[PDB]
Amino acid sequence: RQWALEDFEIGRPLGKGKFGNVYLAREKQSKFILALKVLFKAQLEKAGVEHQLRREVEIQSHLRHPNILRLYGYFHDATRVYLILEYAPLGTVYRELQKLSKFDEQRTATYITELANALSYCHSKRVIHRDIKPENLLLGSAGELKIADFGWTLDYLPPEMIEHDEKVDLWSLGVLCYEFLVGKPPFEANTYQETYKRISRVEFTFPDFVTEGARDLISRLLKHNPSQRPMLREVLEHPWITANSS
Ligand SMILES: Cc1cc(NC(=O)c2cccc(C(F)(F)F)c2)ccc1Oc1ncccc1-c1ccncn1
Repeated sequence: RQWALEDFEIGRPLGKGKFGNVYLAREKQSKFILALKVLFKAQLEKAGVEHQLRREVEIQSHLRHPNILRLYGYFHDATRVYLILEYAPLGTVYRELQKLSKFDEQRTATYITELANALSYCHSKRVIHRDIKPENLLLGSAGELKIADFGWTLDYLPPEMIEHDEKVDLWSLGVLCYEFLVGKPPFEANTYQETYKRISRVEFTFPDFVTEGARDLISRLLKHNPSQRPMLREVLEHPWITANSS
């Protein structure tokens, strides 16, 4: 597949991202709407992530789940690098959260399900993320979660990763479920030093409205020791999840 800028019509900007802007785009050849991201070699090289881009781009190129933002392909030219992505209309979970303040059990439980489902999928292919934050979570037309973290902020980093295998993403689901119901990440502090401290000591408390079913599931996810964290299956089978998911 030989792709090229000339193969798309560029529409409105879709905001800025680390290392380049994303644009709404339509394939002249297909009329198909999607998202185009432009990255600059110079900025990628400068700061050492040019190896990650290929590494993840390659891996991300083989994932196929309704809850994983798809990458139909990539290409470059002399100075820039282009990623062709699926277009998620409803924005980022991070935006919806600060708009709504927080999510109720139904919304949370349904997102966690979708998240656990994509992660289950990724596991069978030995694919882990190592950093799942709300701003990298996009929403489709039916409001379904779409992970756009070409996996392969200390707020969403597990202890073993700041002091690992696929146990990391369980800790990820733990942080997210909390942030969704409560409106903020569990180890969030005023200093970056105390956040590091809170994460390592795994100390968080729940606001009175968070239910027991939710506390159980989160308390089992946020374990300092990774082997003690449940498995995706257990999560998707959790009583709280099952009773509140769409
Ligand atoms: C979320 C996202 C992540 C990447 N991520 C990378 O390109 C990337 C991944 C891994 C590593 C790196 C490295 F290393 F260069 F830093 C970069 C690229 C495009 C992305 O989508 C958007 N971003 C900003 C605004 C809007 C969207 C969007 C897309 C589709 N529909 C609706 N909105």
